[PDB]
Amino acid sequence: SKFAEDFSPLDGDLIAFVSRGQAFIQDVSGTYVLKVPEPLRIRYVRRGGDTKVAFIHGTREGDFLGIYDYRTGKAEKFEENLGNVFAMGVDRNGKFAVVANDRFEIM
Amino acid sequence: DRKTVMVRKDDGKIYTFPLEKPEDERTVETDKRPLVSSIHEEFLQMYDEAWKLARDNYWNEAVAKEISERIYEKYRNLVPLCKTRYDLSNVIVEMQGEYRTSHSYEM
Amino acid sequence: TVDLETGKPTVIERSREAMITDFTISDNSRFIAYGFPLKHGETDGYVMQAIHVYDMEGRKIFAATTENSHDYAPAFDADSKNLYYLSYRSLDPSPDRVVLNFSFEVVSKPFVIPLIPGSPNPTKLVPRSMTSEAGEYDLNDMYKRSSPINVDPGDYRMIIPLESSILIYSVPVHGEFAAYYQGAPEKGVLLKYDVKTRKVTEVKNNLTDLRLSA
Amino acid sequence: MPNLLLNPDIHGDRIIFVCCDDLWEHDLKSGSTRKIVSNLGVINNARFFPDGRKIAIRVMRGSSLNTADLYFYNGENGEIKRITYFSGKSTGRRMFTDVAGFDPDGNLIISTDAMQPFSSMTCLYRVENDGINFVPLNLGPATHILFADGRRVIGRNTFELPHWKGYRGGTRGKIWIEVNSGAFKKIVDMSTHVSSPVIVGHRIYFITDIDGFGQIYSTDLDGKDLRKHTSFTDYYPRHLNTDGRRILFSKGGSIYIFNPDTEKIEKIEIGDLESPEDRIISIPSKFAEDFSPLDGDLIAFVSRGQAFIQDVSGTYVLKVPEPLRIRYVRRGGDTKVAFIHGTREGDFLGIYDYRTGKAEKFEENLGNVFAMGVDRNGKFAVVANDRFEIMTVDLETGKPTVIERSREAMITDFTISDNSRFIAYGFPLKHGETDGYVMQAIHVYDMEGRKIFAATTENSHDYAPAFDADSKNLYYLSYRSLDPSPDRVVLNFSFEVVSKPFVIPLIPGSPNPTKLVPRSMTSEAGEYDLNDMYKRSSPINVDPGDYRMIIPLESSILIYSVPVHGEFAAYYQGAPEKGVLLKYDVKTRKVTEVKNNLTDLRLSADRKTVMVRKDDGKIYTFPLEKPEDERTVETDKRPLVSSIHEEFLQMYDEAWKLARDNYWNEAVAKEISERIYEKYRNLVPLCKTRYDLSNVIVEMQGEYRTSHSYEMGGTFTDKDPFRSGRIACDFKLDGDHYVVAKAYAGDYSNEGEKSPIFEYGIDPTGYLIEDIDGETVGAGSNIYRVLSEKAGTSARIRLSGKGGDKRDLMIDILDDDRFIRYRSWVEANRRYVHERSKGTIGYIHIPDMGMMGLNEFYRLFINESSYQGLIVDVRFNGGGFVSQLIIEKLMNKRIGYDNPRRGTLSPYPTNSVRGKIIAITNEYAGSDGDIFSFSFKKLGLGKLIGTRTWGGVVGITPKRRLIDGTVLTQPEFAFWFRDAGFGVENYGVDPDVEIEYAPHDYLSGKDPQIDYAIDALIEELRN
Amino acid sequence: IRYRSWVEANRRYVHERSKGTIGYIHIPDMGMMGLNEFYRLFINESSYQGLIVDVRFNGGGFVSQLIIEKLMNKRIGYDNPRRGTLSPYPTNSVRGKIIAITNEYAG
Amino acid sequence: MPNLLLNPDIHGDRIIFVCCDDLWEHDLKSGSTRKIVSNLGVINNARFFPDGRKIAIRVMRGSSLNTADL
Amino acid sequence: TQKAAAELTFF
Amino acid sequence: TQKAAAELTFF
Repeated sequence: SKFAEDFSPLDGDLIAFVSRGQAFIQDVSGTYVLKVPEPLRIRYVRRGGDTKVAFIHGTREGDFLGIYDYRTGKAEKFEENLGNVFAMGVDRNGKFAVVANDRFEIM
Repeated sequence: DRKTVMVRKDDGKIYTFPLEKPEDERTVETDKRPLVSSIHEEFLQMYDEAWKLARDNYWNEAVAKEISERIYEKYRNLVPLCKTRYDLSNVIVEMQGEYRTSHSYEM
Repeated sequence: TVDLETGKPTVIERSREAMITDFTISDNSRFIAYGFPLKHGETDGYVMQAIHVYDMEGRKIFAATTENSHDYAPAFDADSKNLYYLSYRSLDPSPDRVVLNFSFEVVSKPFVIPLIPGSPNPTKLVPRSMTSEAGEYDLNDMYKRSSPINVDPGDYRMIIPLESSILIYSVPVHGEFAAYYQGAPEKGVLLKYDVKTRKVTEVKNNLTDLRLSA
Repeated sequence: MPNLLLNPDIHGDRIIFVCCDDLWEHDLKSGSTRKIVSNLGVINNARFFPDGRKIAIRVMRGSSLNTADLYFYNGENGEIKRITYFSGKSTGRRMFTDVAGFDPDGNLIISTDAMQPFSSMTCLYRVENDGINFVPLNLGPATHILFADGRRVIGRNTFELPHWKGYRGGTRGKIWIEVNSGAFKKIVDMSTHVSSPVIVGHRIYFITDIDGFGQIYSTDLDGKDLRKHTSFTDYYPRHLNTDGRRILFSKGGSIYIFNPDTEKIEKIEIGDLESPEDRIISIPSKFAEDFSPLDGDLIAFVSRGQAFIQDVSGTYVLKVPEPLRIRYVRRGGDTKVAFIHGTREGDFLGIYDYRTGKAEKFEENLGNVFAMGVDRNGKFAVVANDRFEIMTVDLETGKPTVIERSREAMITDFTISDNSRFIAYGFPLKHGETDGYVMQAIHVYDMEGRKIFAATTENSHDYAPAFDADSKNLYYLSYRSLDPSPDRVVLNFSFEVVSKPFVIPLIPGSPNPTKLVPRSMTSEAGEYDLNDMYKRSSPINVDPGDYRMIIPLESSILIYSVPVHGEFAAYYQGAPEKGVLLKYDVKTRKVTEVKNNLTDLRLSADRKTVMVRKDDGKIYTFPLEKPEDERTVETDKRPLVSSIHEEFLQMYDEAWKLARDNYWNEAVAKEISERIYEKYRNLVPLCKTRYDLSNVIVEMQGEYRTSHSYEMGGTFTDKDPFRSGRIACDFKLDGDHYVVAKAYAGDYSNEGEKSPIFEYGIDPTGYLIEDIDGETVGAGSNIYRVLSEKAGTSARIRLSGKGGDKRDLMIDILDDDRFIRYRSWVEANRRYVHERSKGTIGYIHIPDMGMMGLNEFYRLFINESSYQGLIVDVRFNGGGFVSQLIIEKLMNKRIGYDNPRRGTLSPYPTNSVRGKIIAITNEYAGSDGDIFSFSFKKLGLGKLIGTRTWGGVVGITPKRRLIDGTVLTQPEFAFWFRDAGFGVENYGVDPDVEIEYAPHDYLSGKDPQIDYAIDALIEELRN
Repeated sequence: IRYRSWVEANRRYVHERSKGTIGYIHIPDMGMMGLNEFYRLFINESSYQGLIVDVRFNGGGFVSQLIIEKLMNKRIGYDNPRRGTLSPYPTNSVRGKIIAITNEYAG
Repeated sequence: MPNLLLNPDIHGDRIIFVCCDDLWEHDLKSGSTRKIVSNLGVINNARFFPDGRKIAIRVMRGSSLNTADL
Repeated sequence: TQKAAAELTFF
Repeated sequence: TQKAAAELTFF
């Protein structure tokens, strides 16, 4: 909680939140917790589907879009650099995401 | 699905309630499990981010190109000697001084 | 079981200690769960009771629970996926206020058993995305999968599993004098256990008996 | 200002020792001293590795040092690192989970009960990959392990015992030595306790007080050729350690060196090392005690020996201007408060006016006060002490005046009428001197006429007296409403709800007010007459329950009620008793709940304000008129301010005073106390930490050379306790993966008796743990640590079994799993006995003589009592007090049967054993465990098998805590056996047949005690 | 009321005739009432030199075994306190000799 | 794994400096180094008194070192 | 009626 | 604290 940032509600009454560069999928009580399997600097996490979540992973080179399925455990991570991301959203149908960066672009 | 509402109140705590019965809100507990990390992995990550921000946001892009590349390694070599946050501070601020400009703070 | 069509009775099992009057039938008519009185030794001073389950298909009897204490009041959930029941296994003593003594007054607790291995205790609220169920019926070693439900120990006489809640009949600790010399009935109360909030509430008091619709 | 130095170790010219809970190293060559490791928590032991580079360290955490784990220190780079995540349970007397020694190859070997069902089962483990893997040595329980000429030397229970000097009980330290690469032989087993063993050359040096005082001795590797090397007389020596050439040890707070080749001993010079800030800040709520409501909505409360008058918000606070040790504070008037001030000489009554600031303090000693009250008119106070006296103290002068004295117990339950004329109180009494029950009758004292009247008869327990505001009727409670409640498991009955309120009109001819007798039909208007008032007593029509207080109001009566509940949580977890405040309407006779989750309640002088404490530990306040408008009493807005040294002196003196006042033998207490005071007081000024004071206080407690002298609770650190992640499984590092070596389970159907993995329908045994919560565990990842960080939650565990058998489950990660291991053990022994006796013998284990013992005994008793034979294993029995209740069951002789038309025979009595009984006990069974043991033989219930028991049979009943929460115990009740006197104390109970459980027995995986038990009964069962 | 009066009368009588050296307990039946009465007096009459257990008119029931168990307790120890009086071990044991009284109305 | 050393002061052959927010003293003569004060919070400055016996220390507290005292 | 209505043998 | 907080001797 001391370093918590970004708190988002998922399907099935689950919660996602970022803290100290890490991300977690949990029940409201915080009894059942899953850490997203991705190295340091997750900036954002967002509902991507029934049991999927898209996230933004930041490195020295920049920000990248990633996806994680907490049911199966799989977690691919695109390599296309999005620049410095400051906002992110996914469509209700899990087809695409929308991203804003410091280049003043929406995509 | 517009059915669940998640909020944060002035007490800093996070809550969740059904849009149908806002009287039935629950407190999102996140501190049941400890957050686990590596001092040196974070220190490297933080230094790089600080260094990247200093470069990406400096008012003068040309200047930022030379200053940044010319001070990266120099100050990075001290990061592994840091064992406390105050240690990292000494390193990060000194690299911030390299811009010889005002308003380079660490709060 | 007595075939209501013909009348032919068919013995499932016979206890050699006491009557098998505590039983229930699942909604799909496939299984029959009942308390089976037993003793470890012939001259044993205590009669134990384990819950048994009879599968009409395969016509085999399985052990829902171990035979070390008193298990009773079996009840299936409407979906016929979990077997709920009660036990006096939660040993914890209560002090006597007059004599140096202790007895087991509030040691009754409910338990559940999922009929499909790999399926968790429904009242534990384990996120569905995190559980890989979708199995099939397997009553083997089902007593190993047994799990309790997070309800304060008391003196329960019945458990009724419902959709998002569970009804429980509770009997407050009381003296036996009136019942022993004046036929005074035992007073119970009907409790409701919300599976989601895990909060208990009183639904009806001054009860002495309860029956439930089909 | 020198420091207290202790628990040293040596290697060459370097010597490490403990000072202010931190680790220090001292160089004999240069005389330099430095702190090499700190801020880890309280360190009580440090051990040099062979090379003298790394250092194994045992550190404790949790405000009361309730938890512990081991760390490594690499003096080369100064690296620190936690090695064990067992979070071992520890206590002052039993500081388990430590360094046991080092093997020839230089590997660390630890002693820990962390994976055992019993705390005394501190088994030996070889540490690997720095905690990644642990290899059991299978040599049974052991405190120290040494190596001489490829021969393993085992030290059992060889830790120090400063709290019990001259101990000669069955658990006394003993030494064993290997004689044939597996064969072991006991070589040092003296009359007294042997501790801190070490080997220099071909001799074992240890400590013992066989001669009356601690001295160093030694013998060859055969236990022969005993020799005394020291002649100390000031302070016992402790903690022997060596490097192979010289021996190091501490004494009276200093470090000494003993050269075996010279027999020369010298004190190492260290001098001042660290003197921290004397003035400390504390959270008042953490040590809060006694909370009372005053006029003007003010609150008074005691904390850490200090007192304060404040508003509920805690914004306006006044400290009472009185030196340390205020025990109680009580409303004495508009702006006045009476208090009890405690000193070394005793307790005294004091008064303080918070408006004017004045604060006189009487000099009349009241003894040890345990209760205090002031009359509504601020004229006098009422006080109870440990002399069993009840008295009034003139608040004007200070002259105490004894009203009455009981000869059984303290008179702490009393009340004063509003007109200050009468005093009603419970008076404990017995019909006979050796009566097993103490009765209690209410007495009333009339200030006019100064005579005592009997409010009630003396046949039961009457309490909680309370006058109505008009002072016309006396209300009180009683356990006289006998009605039995049935036991749900065992054929038994007890009195659970037999409490009922009663009243007594002070004016004869006047009726019970709650009876609502029409006034026109009653001819009252009489005068006070307390004669034969117990004959006019009358009950109030309220259902029987368990009531703790009755408060008569105008048209209603408040009653505090406690629902029937188990005692396990309160017995082993300090769980408070939950009550509820009820309201009885006199007119409608209807009862209702006014407030629940209460744990304590106090009422204002004008009966208008209610102050309570709830199960959350917080204090609240509400008007009796609108209980819905309660406020939380805030006390932590202001820091508590004190002086370490002033408190340390105060605490030491109190500890010393209690030890003297409560020792069972007064004569002995007189000599022992006076002879040890100054000696241990001189070390107090060297103490800078709580743990320092502990070392001093326990040592002075040992001076009584009696059992049950403990030190519990207290605040030693502000470090969070160590956590441990458990799933009731044993992991084995095979290759680069962890494999579940064992999956523990007791009764699959009970609650909390198996690994949480079983709920998913699979036995984890043999599976490989791929990872936990996405993190790979194995060769390069300490599974103990990963689990440590998930304790208390569910984590996704990936498992792999036979073939492509892969599972992905959310597993509950327990904070502890001792009970699961325990029940697993019991069911294993139970299965074993049934198989070896071919189904002819039962088995029952009793872990302690407390609530847990009562649970386990019946848990199996109801199914194992009807075999031809029965084994009652009481090994490791922690004691308590229910041994008599169990012995009673075992004593039942079966003399009849019941023949039914259908069914089987019913034995009579129902709770009788069918055949031969055999008891098993060991040196880890003690106290009530000693009593049960002695009893079994004395009543001839059967043969007793095993090894002599602990030997501590002088019981305790603490009734005071130090200003810091610490609870000290004093052996106050000496058990006397007919035809043995007090003999069992400091000796124990010898078994009929002695059956040692040697180290080679453990190596062969065989339980000789249980085998003999079985074989023996089998032989007895041939008739 | 008549019953308890009778019991207290016999109890006073026994104390006076034995000069305070003998206790008295009556058991009306072996049901709940019997358990009440037995303990009601047992807790105060068990520590005399002798004890009379009057079971005349005892209406039967089933708790005879639970009572016999109490009377079977043999006192083999004592507890010595710093202050107060001795405590017998077992607590529920009779101190001295026991004598039972029965008639044709006990069944 | 060397440490970051900073904010030093000297007096004769003894030299005090900061390492890991804690105060250390180093003796040029023997080459020995030891921690002489710790667990006070973050120390950023230490100054020897004239006599070289007492030492004035500035230490910071508050998660963000927002406060300080001597 | 209930699941704890004890039925022991009376004498 | 309460009027039934039993205080027996522990061994």
